[PDB]
Amino acid sequence: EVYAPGLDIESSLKQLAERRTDIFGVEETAIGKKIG
Amino acid sequence: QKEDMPPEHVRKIIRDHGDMTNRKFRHDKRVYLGALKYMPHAVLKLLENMPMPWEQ
Amino acid sequence: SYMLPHLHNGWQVDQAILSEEDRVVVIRFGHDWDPTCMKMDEVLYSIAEKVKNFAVIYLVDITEVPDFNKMYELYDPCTVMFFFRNKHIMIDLGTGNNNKINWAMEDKQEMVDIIETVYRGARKGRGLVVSPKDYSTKYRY
Amino acid sequence: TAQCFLRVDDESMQRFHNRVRQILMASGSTTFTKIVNKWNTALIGLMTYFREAVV
Amino acid sequence: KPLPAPLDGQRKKRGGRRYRKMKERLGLTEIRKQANRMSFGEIEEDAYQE
Amino acid sequence: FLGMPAPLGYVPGLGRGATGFTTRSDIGPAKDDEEADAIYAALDKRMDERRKERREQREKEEIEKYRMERPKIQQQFSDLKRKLAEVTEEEWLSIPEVG
RNA sequence: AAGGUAAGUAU
Repeated sequence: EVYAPGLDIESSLKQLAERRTDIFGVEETAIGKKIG
Repeated sequence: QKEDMPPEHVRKIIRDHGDMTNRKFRHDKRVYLGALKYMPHAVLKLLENMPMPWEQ
Repeated sequence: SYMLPHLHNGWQVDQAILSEEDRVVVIRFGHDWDPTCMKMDEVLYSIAEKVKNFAVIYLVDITEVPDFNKMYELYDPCTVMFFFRNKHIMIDLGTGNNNKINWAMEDKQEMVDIIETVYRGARKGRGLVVSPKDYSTKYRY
Repeated sequence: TAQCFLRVDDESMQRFHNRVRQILMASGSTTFTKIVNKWNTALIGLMTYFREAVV
Repeated sequence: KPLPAPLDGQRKKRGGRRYRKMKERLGLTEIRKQANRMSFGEIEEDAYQE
Repeated sequence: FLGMPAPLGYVPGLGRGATGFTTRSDIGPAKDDEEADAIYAALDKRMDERRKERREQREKEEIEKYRMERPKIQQQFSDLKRKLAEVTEEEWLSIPEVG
């Protein structure tokens, strides 16, 4: 299929959550904050 | 503590680094560039310290 | 939700673009966490199902692959480079930089028309091609 | 015995301006002749409706 | 249902009578009768007759 | 070719054979140097530290005030994701793939 | 400031 497998989707979502801390992580530090 | 220095060595330095188009002051690299970040600030001083008419 | 394939390594994107045949490789540079880039990724996902026959979308992260940031001057969000047929195409749409689309398309149909025009131009062999819709104005009024 | 001073209604003027906005909106790929003819029709309609109020 | 790939148009290899029959059945014969030519001089209709 | 390792020892920019897209000058960048960069960064940090504390405190207070009015997206269903794991393994296993 | 690089072809 065109879309990536489930593992790749999970990794991408985890990376997005780790980077964008506005709606993920313990605290909302910044949009591009490495650590929330 | 640090003190002042005679203007002769400053004149020697500026004469040596008169133009950067040659291979003279090319080694400066980042060190040279660093100062450039604060180039406009000095201009402010040169527009604030400029002499009044009485200041010959 | 950004489920399109993404280049984990920079060299992987290079060989992925190289491994193309009669298809257009839309490499979308940027970051998924950006909101405008998120909108662009959503638009690309919407397009992907309809034009998967000849248009393949393959995202990449600037932080993950910074070696290509200076290659094509990647210093804006939402940038898109239609690197097709191993040749960086010249897509002109009434903009100063006629080789980079660095903002999310307002409508999906416009992007589909653009990508099919790019495919036609690439197949014809020309390295440059114009857009039916000029983007010099945003039609704000 | 009495004089009637008349003017285009605010609702009518707003509707005409919205029509002009709609005409200018569908200008992404429409022909120039189509756009100018739409303007001609709109202006002619407004004038033929209330020339006195337009003046 | 992916959209078809817009391949470059290929003309008919050999124009056949059956192909001509389809051309006779479907085509722009009636449209060609209506001439779109416009005289350089002004027409009797108004500016926005439409 | 997603999921493949990148063979090292080759420059991706040069191996692909690309041309420098010089869009416009002064738009791209185009040890003693390291020590100078560190010194200049330290000077910049010293200059910036004149107002850092009060600005950070005010920003934190404003963010805390904003959170009360509207929290993060995952906050509106924190209870749901807490109770999400209560579903049996065989439940999501037989999820209808059809739509 | 700009919104004004034709592409192609081997050197």
